[PDB]
Amino acid sequence: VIGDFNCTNSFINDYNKTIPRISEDVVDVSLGLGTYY
Amino acid sequence: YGFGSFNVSSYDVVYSDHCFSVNSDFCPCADPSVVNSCVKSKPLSAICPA
Ligand SMILES: *[C@@H]1O[C@H](CO)[C@@H](O)[C@H](O)[C@H]1NC(C)=O
Ligand SMILES: *[C@@H]1O[C@H](CO)[C@@H](O)[C@H](O)[C@H]1NC(C)=O
Ligand SMILES: *[C@@H]1O[C@H](CO)[C@@H](O)[C@H](O)[C@H]1NC(C)=O
Repeated sequence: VIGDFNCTNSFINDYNKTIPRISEDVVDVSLGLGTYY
Repeated sequence: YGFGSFNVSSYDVVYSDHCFSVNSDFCPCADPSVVNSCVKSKPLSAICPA
């Protein structure tokens, strides 16, 4: 998946379909967010 | 995917002529379980990484 080295297999719930809601927000740069020196 | 070495004389340098970039999910082998009904153009196959 991420890599291709099978590290472990304990407690792998591979029976589901629900990609969950993540979150959303709005980036507001009015005070200095997202800038650098 | 299996690059061993350059087996040439040790005073000659190597240079390419074409760069082919691929995506992060590449494998040059076909699926062997979906070839059992074909007669013509049967390719060599293996088990690709996850
Ligand atoms: C991954 O490794 C564990 C322990 O080494 C093993 O029990 C499991 O079967 C492996 N998974 C696969 C798909 O080979
Ligand atoms: C999907 O996950 C939820 C919990 O996150 C579980 O209740 C549900 O049974 C899972 N669906 C399936 C088909 O197993
Ligand atoms: C390197 O090895 C390959 C296969 O063993 C052979 O085809 C090739 O001619 C070799 N190169 C030299 C310079 O011996």
